[PDB]
Amino acid sequence: KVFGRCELAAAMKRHGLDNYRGYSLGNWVCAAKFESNFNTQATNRNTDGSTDYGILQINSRWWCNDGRTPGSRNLCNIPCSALLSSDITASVNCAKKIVSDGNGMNAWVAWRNRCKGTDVQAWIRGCRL
Ligand code: NA
Repeated sequence: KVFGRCELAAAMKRHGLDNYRGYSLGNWVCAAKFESNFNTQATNRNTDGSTDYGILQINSRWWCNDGRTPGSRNLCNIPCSALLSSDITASVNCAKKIVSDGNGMNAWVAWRNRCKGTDVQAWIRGCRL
């Protein structure tokens, strides 16, 4: 599913991401934009042979099982395929664990490089939330 910007903002808000670990909703929408362009089915292979899955490009090195990432963990206790669903519940629940891991949203290199310190409120501008 390719979410609309406000559509994804509403879904993230409903699932309690708005101000989760102190990160405003626009931070999450901005991260999703640059990770996946709001496409739940986004997959990208990392140099280390792990894969990033779904709207927030959650990595098989630590967070989900894809069966092809040697020596990896599955800390969200989910198949990586669950992160590609039209229903973002598994992505949001796993994102809550990631952002609680100690580096906050710096875990998402695209958030650090493209969203951090920017006017992230612009990402929820116009949305009926
Ligand atoms: Na894994």
